[PDB]
Parts: sequence; structure tokens; C-alpha cells
Amino acid sequence: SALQGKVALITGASSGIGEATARALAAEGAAVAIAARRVEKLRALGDELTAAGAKVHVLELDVADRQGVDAAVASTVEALGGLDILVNNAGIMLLGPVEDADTTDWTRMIDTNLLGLMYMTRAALPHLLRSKGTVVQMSSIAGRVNVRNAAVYQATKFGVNAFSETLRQEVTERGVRVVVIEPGTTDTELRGHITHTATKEMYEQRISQIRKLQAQDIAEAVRYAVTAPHHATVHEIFIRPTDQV
Amino acid sequence: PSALQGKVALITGASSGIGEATARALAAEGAAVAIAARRVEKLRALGDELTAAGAKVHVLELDVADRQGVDAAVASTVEALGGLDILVNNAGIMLLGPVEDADTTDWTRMIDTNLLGLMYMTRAALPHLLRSKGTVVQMSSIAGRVNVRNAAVYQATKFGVNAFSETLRQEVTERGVRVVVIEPGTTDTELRGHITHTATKEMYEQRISQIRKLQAQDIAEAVRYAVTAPHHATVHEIFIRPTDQV
Amino acid sequence: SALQGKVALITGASSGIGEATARALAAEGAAVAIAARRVEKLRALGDELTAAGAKVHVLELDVADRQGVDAAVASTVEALGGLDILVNNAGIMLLGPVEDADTTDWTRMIDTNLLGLMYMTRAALPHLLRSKGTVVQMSSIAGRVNVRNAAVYQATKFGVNAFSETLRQEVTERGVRVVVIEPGTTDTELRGHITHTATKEMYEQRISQIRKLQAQDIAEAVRYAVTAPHHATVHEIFIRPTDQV
Amino acid sequence: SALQGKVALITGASSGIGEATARALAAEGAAVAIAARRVEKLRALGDELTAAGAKVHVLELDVADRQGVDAAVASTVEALGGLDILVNNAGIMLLGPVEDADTTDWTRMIDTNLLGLMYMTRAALPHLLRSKGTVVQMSSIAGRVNVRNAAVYQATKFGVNAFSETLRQEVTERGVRVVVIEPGTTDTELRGHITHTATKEMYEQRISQIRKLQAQDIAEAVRYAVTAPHHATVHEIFIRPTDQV
Ligand SMILES: NC(=O)C1=CN([C@@H]2O[C@H](COP(=O)(O)OP(=O)(O)OC[C@H]3O[C@@H](n4cnc5c(N)ncnc54)[C@H](OP(=O)(O)O)[C@@H]3O)[C@@H](O)[C@H]2O)C=CC1
Ligand SMILES: NC(=O)C1=CN([C@@H]2O[C@H](COP(=O)(O)OP(=O)(O)OC[C@H]3O[C@@H](n4cnc5c(N)ncnc54)[C@H](OP(=O)(O)O)[C@@H]3O)[C@@H](O)[C@H]2O)C=CC1
Ligand SMILES: NC(=O)C1=CN([C@@H]2O[C@H](COP(=O)(O)OP(=O)(O)OC[C@H]3O[C@@H](n4cnc5c(N)ncnc54)[C@H](OP(=O)(O)O)[C@@H]3O)[C@@H](O)[C@H]2O)C=CC1
Ligand SMILES: NC(=O)C1=CN([C@@H]2O[C@H](COP(=O)(O)OP(=O)(O)OC[C@H]3O[C@@H](n4cnc5c(N)ncnc54)[C@H](OP(=O)(O)O)[C@@H]3O)[C@@H](O)[C@H]2O)C=CC1
Repeated sequence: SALQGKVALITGASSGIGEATARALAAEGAAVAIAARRVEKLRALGDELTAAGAKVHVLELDVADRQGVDAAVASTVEALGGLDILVNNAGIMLLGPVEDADTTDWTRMIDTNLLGLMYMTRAALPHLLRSKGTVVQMSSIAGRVNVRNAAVYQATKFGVNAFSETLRQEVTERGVRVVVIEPGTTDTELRGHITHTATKEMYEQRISQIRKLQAQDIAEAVRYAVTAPHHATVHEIFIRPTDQV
Repeated sequence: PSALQGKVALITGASSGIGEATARALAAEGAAVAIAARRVEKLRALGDELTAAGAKVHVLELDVADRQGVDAAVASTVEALGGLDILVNNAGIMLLGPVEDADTTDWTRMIDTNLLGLMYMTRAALPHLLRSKGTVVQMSSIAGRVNVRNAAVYQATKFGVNAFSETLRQEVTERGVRVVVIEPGTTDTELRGHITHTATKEMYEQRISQIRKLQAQDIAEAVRYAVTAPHHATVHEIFIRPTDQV
Repeated sequence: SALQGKVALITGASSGIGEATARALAAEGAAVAIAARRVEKLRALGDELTAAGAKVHVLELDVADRQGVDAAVASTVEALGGLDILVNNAGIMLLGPVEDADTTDWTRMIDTNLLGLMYMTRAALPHLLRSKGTVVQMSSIAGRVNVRNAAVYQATKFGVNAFSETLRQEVTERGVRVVVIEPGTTDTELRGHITHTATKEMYEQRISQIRKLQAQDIAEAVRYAVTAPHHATVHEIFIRPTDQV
Repeated sequence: SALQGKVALITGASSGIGEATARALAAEGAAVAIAARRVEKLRALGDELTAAGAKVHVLELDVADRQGVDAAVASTVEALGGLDILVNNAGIMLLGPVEDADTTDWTRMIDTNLLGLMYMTRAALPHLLRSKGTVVQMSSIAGRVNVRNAAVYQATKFGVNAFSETLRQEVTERGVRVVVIEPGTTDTELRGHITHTATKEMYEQRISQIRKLQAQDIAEAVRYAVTAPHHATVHEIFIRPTDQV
């Protein structure tokens, strides 16, 4: 129980990497505030974790809503007494060419992956400053490598990375650790949201013949980074499927 | 001599700084120029100046953050000038300050202009550039390559422009659309005037006062070099820094 | 005992990060082949590890010596059964300006940090292919970020990173995992070897206010990467002192 | 006549990019010192350049040879008055897998692409400081992008880039401009030297369909960078074939 007495807030906790991360942190003894739009999914996860002995705080939240973000951080601190770890995991991946793109793909991705992550970082920061806490940014291979049909997705993830390095420069001397996780292909619900049909199909075929990373693997990376001693900031973990060039 | 005789260039953020100098430089090469920004009075004055020297000019009152405005500005340009050969996505704002307790309207403004605006204008011009085997020039920054304190969101937008633009290159380069990314360091423009975080504005102005700054004309020459390169050559990145600045 | 039955070869095991990594891998049940130029220190470590229950194979080796490298890989396979993990940790950091540099600084760094690492990678590769093994490259923050007075050091580490990314592209499909660890300032013998006296003094001063990373912290990064499931390649871990902008 | 009265030293001037660069700089009014191993090609170029109105100094030089490098710099200042522009263009590209690689490929590449470039940079530096001159580093797409079967070539070019960024930090304030040119596929003699036959055939097929960059295009990039006003350092120009993803 490396995180006994600590409080973690995890966005995008209703499925995928966020769900596995909530579980992994709870297993380490952290109280978990789990946030997402699908209230029912969170309550189900919340019940499971509570039944296993965890302290859970359920938050219905859209990370793109600045005021909503402020209230979620406030609610977490009221219910759980503080904030030691923030996991900015809420995100969406809408693939397709730039040409003739559905620009709501773009505004959604920017709102959630970039602005939402920034809003939640800023709202949590005074609390993380007090606790000399850790912010974990869920980036991507797409924050490191550019491939076709992911231009705006990659823009947001390279943006998260730059935002996060700069944030590290700003707050690291005050003991706030900035951790950036960069998974490659992970078996989640992420790809089901792709709106460009031809691209959804190409992407599905591209990832069909690898062993994908598991959400649990990414959760383990988070666990490794957050349980490191305070004097160490694991600023980047870049984890790739072994099967994938 | 006129390396760009007969070509049509659309330059966003043309009312001052790098965009103004770029519009002038391209006009001097014989390009017809569509000049876009929000301060129409500035644009008209530039248009008049350019027209007086024998240039063909189309004035566009435009906010790049306005998706509908963008489509209309591209349509207006192709109708007035015949087509589109070069797009220069130069409109942008740099609002420095710490992340902690930031005025988040700094952020939404930078994302709307620097990132979404540039993407909207890229997307709108692209069918025309495909037809002309044209060139899109993205005005990034040293901030797209190097992270310094108090520029978190600005740097996010510029690293974003770079990733968007490399991906775009992969998608369109085989069809003959060249993607050029220009990355200036400190350049003597109006940019710094807009910083809203007072302490940071003063820190920034103090830092840059100690160096010979890049000139807007220097960045215009970089654009000129990239766009006049033979079609088979894509000058994908030009990173130009003040010599005086580590 | 995650590595029971596995064989690891660690270069630069006589002190610093290599010593701590050898210790950490042995503690997980790995047989360890320990390689360096100071046999007296290697023997003293080997004595301890065998005392704790590890099988140890001592290698007197200069990584710059191509034939020495081939021979060290061969005697390890004969002695320990095979090769599962390679840790290319041997390195030197000779800081100074480029202007009037002692160019023997440069040849030493290139021979050890770059060429030596490449030689050992090539020599181990057949055995790593057969075992679906892992190669861990000890890079640096100097492979990610450039600072003054470290030009050739940074050249070698950026070089290590490129070489290793390319290597991953070449061998990952056959199950050879390529891991790159990038430590910031770590409290080891490394800084003692700087031959430019004025730069040594400046560097010591630059790092004097922070809590440095410890060799054991970097060993833990290695342990985490190598104990990850086979389908996961932790290609990069960038670990920085929290105190250091 | 933008470079009238200036002195340029170009390494690898006997063919390819270096030959075109010498021609371009001479055309702008520079006195040119042209360095390579094939003296008979150099003398033939020197005659053309002299016939065109340029002052030429011919240097037989192996850039891997430190002594020879120091003598070439001295010879040039004696013959031509000083040194204003250095073009470190000498290079070789030896492609092939890392696995079972002919390691002489590696040592040749490091000696020439990395060490020789560093040697020449260091030797020229005193003179460039006095003249507030420009050093131009001939890197590659291989210093920005990693592809298969180019591991060690990429290591050298990423190394050049790190070295050169650091060099810039060390010398920029004293008026020495550091310019890095990064060409993609260019139609030169480079690919003829590949020793791994299978890779040579794959590479030549790979580039068989595109309009390649021309040596003259790269010379123009150099011309643009060095004729920029002194307050501007064109630190990187990354120039790719339009036809090539
Ligand atoms: N799977 C993969 O291959 C990779 C994923 N990633 C990153 O992992 C992160 C999580 O995605 P992943 O688990 O894969 O996919 P999932 O779709 O399974 O998870 C995304 C989570 O984010 C939540 N979410 C989406 N939008 C919002 C919003 N606006 N406000 C609050 N919550 C939101 C979703 O829940 P809800 O709808 O209930 O709000 C869901 O819980 C993303 O940042 C993604 O970019 C990175 C690299 C690889
Ligand atoms: N100056 C510097 O040190 C550097 C600048 N840059 C980049 O150069 C580009 C131009 O800035 P620069 O010349 O320096 O500074 P300026 O402020 O002088 O120019 C910015 C231009 O963009 C226009 N603009 C701003 N927002 C919008 C918008 N919403 N819609 C349409 N036009 C807009 C402005 O005119 P108007 O108000 O009339 O609309 C102005 O013409 C920016 O992208 C900036 O990031 C990059 C690196 C360094
Ligand atoms: N300490 C730090 O702040 C950082 C270190 N690193 C990297 O970690 C690695 C280890 O350095 P560190 O532990 O810090 O310092 P140490 O000096 O304590 O360790 C270096 C090890 O390498 C060995 N070595 C040196 N040259 C050779 C050679 N030619 N052949 C075989 N072994 C050799 C030394 O042993 P022996 O003399 O017996 O051969 C020693 O065991 C290096 O690659 C370094 O670049 C990376 C980032 C930060
Ligand atoms: N062609 C391409 O697709 C690209 C090339 N490059 C770079 O451009 C540079 C020039 O190569 P390129 O023109 O293409 O090919 P070439 O082979 O035509 O030119 C290489 C030049 O380097 C010289 N040279 C090689 N070794 C040495 C040495 N040991 N000492 C002194 N001179 C030497 C050769 O002359 P000699 O034999 O007479 O000594 C020759 O003149 C290289 O650094 C290469 O990495 C970068 C990107 C793309």
C-alpha cells in the first residue's frame, strides 16, 4: 500500500486506461475520485472499488467545461480531504484526413485533449502545490510520432507534451511532479469513436495483427511513476507494443 | 525580377509584423496578394501602398477563428484573383504568463487563433492548393521547437501547428502540395504588446531588449526562399534564431 | 523473482548506476554477468551477489575493444546458459567547451558511449533474438536536452537514442525489446572524470543545490522496464531530479 | 557579390553537394578553399572556379585525420587571409542492418561524419570568432527522422545536430553563426558507397520513382543561410523531396 492516505483524481475513469488506473491506485491504498460523463459507468466502478475496501468519490464531469472543472476539484477536496495525484486521462481520438474534415472532430479533440487537460491542471495546481503532489498527463505515441490521418489528434498530444514540459519548469522547484505517459496502441474503447468511416476501417486493420498494450499495462506505468520517491520526477514513459514497428 | 509572376498568395495576419512584410515581399515577386486580418484600416493602408506600386491586391477583413469567415475569405480570394497558389498562415497571438492562476481567456484566444484558425484556413485553401500544386506556409515559432517558462499554452499551440503540419505534409505531398513551416525566434513586431500578464510582459521585454532582434523582413525572406524553391523541393522547416540569443 | 532463470549482462557494473542495476536484477533472480575495467571492484560486488544467492560471472572488459566485446558475450553464454537482458551502461562524461578541446576527450566518449554500446548490441543480438530478450540502453537527459559545455557528450547520447530507435524498428517484430533509460543528475562517480578543470568546477556548482537522483532510482527504472510483460516495450523512461529545472 | 572578400572552406568538395556549394559560394564572390581526398577532381573544380573569377585554394584532406585538419585550416589562412565560412560537408552513408553488420561501416561513418566534422569545427573556430563567421553543418533528414537499415548513419547525424546546437549555445553570443542543413534524398555519389548489397538495392528501388533533390538545391539553401544578415542565424533548414512521404 504505497499510496495509503493519498488522494487521486482520475479523469476519463469510466472506461479504458482511466478505469484500470483508478483500480491500480485504489489497490495501492489511495482514495480515488473518479470522473467522466457516463455517470452510470462510474457508479458501477465506484461500487466495485468500494466493495473491495476503497474510498471512492464519484464525479459527473465534462473536462471541457471550465466551471465544471473547478467544481469537480472543489468536490474532491471536500469529500476526500485533499489532492495528491491528478491523472488527466480524459481524451478522444477522431482520425481522418485534414482534407474535407468534419471540423467538429477538431473542436471536440481540442476541447477535451488539450483545453480540458489544461483547465484540470490549473484547477488542481493550488492543491498539488500544498501536498507536493503529482500530475500525470495521459499523452500518446501521437505526442512523439506523426502518422497519416491523425493530424489534429497529434497536434493535441504534441501540445499536451509541450504544455507539460513547460509546466514542469514552472512548478517542479515547488515539489509538484509532472509525469507524462505516452502509450502506443492500447486495447480500449478509444477507436470506436472515430467518425471518418474509411479511416476507422484502415486503423482497425492496421492494429489487427499485434498484441496490443493492455489498459493494465498503462496503469502499471502510472503506478511506477507516482510511487517513485519525491526527489524523482519520471517525466516521460514511452511505452510501445513490442509487435509494432 | 518576378519569381512569382501570375501566382496568388493569401496571407493571414497581414496588418502588421511578419505578415505585412511577407505580403510586401510576395507582391514584389509579382504575386497577386490577398491580405487578411481584423484591423481593416491597416489592411486598406497596406493595400493602397501595394496597389500604388503596381501590385494586385484583395483586402479581407477576417478573424481566422471564425470558421465561416475563413470559408468566405478563401471563396472571395479565388473569385477576385483567379485561384490560390500560396497560403501563409501567419495570424497569431502570444500571451505569456504562468499556468498557475492564469487568465484562461489567454488560452482560448491562443488556441482559437494559433491552432484552430490555422487549421480552418489550411482546410479551406486545400482544395485550391491541390489544383494549383501550391504551397502552404505555416508560421510556427521557436516556441514550436523549444519550451521556456511562462509560455506553456503558446508553446502547446506551436508544437501543435508543427505536428499538424508534418502530418499534413505526409497526406498531401504526393499530390504536389508543399508544406513549409517557418520557425522564427524573437522578431521585432507588435506581438509582445498583447501579453496580459503584467509581470511576465515586463520580464519578456527586459530579456529581449538585450539582443539584436530578427526583423519582420528577415522572416519574409525566409518565406520567399521557401516558396521560390523548385516544385520538387519542399523546404519543410526553416528555424531562424537571433544570433545574439542563446 | 520475476527474472528467475533469466541471464543479464550489465556493462559499467563496477560503480554507479551499473552497480545498482546489477544488484536490482540479481534481487529479482537474474543470473548476472558483470562487466567493467576495474576487476577489484567487480570481484567485491560479485562476492556480495553470490553471497546473497545470485550466480555471478565476472567480465574484465573495455567496451571499446571489439574483440573483447565478442569474447565477453561468448564466455557469458558458456558460463550462464544464454542471454536474456543486456544493459549497455558503460559510459563517461567529459565536459568542456568545444573551443580548444582535448580531442582525446571526444575519442574516449565516442569509443565508450557510442561505439562500445553499438559493439555490445551487435554481439548480444543473436542471443537476444533466440531468447526474445531485452536490450537496455543507458542514455541520459543529454540525449534529450542540450546544455552548454556538453557538446560531444550530447552528440554521443543523441546518437545512442537514434541508433536505438532504429534498432527497435529492425528487431522489435522478432521480439527483441529495446529500452532506453534517460536519467538526469544522478549521484555517481561520473563527474569525477571531467578533464576540463574549469568545467568540472562549474558543473559541481550547478548541481550542488538539488536532491540528486540515486543509482538505486535508475536501477528501479530498469527493473520496471525489464519486468514489463513481453508485449510491452518501455522504449523510453526520462527521469529527472524534481528539484532541477 | 554578397560574399565579396569573404573566405569559405568547403569539405567534401570533390563531388555532390560540396561541389555545388563551392560553386555557389564562389559565384557570390567568396574565395574558396576546397577540401577532399580525390585531388584530381578538386583540381578540375579549382580550374573551373578560377576560370570563373574566383580565388581557389586546393586542400588534399582526410577529415578523419586531426593533424591533416589542423594543417588544412592553417594552409587556408596563409593562402586566403582568414576564414569567414566553414562548410562541413564531407560525409559517407553506409546502410545496412545492425544485425551481423560489417563494423568497419560504423567506424568509417563515425570518423568522417562525426569526429571529422568536430575536428574541423574546432580547428576553424579561432578564425571564425575573429571574423564573426558562419559554420555550416551538413546534416541530413537522418538527423531528424529514423528509418530502418540506417541506424549508425542516423546516430552520426543526430550527433552532428546535438553537437551543433550546443556549439551554437557556446559561440553564438560572440558572433559565430551555426547553420545546420538537413537534406532529404539528393542525386549525388553518396549511395554508390553502400557496402551492404541487399540494402543498397532496396534503397535504390525506394528512391527510383521520386524527383530527387539536386545538389544545386542544397547549395542554394547554404547560400540563403550564409547571406542572411549577421543578426540572423538560420539554424536549421530541413529540405525534403516533395514526392517523398
Ligand atoms: N487506447 C489507445 O490506443 C491510446 C489511448 N491514449 C489516451 O488514453 C486516454 C484515455 O483513452 P482510452 O482509455 O484509450 O479510451 P476510452 O474511450 O476507453 O477512455 C476515454 C475516457 O475519457 C472519458 N471522456 C471522454 N471525453 C470526456 C470529457 N469531455 N470529459 C470527461 N471525460 C471524458 C470517457 O468517458 P465518458 O464518455 O464517460 O466521459 C472515457 O472514460 C486518452 O487521453 C487517449 O488519447 C493514448 C495512447 C494510446
Ligand atoms: N514576433 C516574434 O518574436 C515571433 C512571432 N511569431 C509568429 O509570427 C506570427 C505573426 O505575429 P507577429 O508579426 O510577430 O506579431 P503581430 O502582432 O505584429 O502580427 C500578428 C498579426 O496577426 C493578426 N491577427 C491576430 N489575431 C488574429 C485573428 N484572430 N484573425 C486574423 N488576424 C489576426 C494581427 O492583426 P489584426 O489585429 O488586425 O487582426 C497581426 O496582423 C504569429 O503567428 C506569431 O506567433 C513566431 C516566432 C517569433
Ligand atoms: N551520473 C549521472 O548524472 C548520469 C549518468 N548517466 C549515464 O549512466 C552511465 C553510467 O554512469 P554513472 O554510473 O553515472 O558513472 P560511473 O562512473 O559511476 O559509472 C560508469 C561505469 O562505466 C564503466 N566504464 C567506463 N568506461 C568503460 C569502458 N571503456 N569499458 C567498460 N566499462 C567502462 C566504469 O567502470 P570501470 O572504470 O571499472 O570500467 C563504471 O563502472 C553512463 O552511460 C552515463 O552516461 C546518464 C545520465 C546521468
Ligand atoms: N545525397 C543525399 O541523399 C544526402 C546527403 N547528405 C549529406 O551530404 C553530404 C555530402 O554527400 P553527397 O554530396 O550526397 O555525396 P558525395 O559522395 O557525392 O559527396 C561526399 C563528399 O565527401 C567527401 N569525403 C568523404 N569522406 C571524406 C573524408 N574522409 N575526408 C574528406 N572528404 C571526404 C567525398 O570526396 P572524396 O572521396 O574525394 O574525399 C565527396 O566529395 C554528406 O555529409 C551526406 O551525409 C545529407 C542528406 C541527403
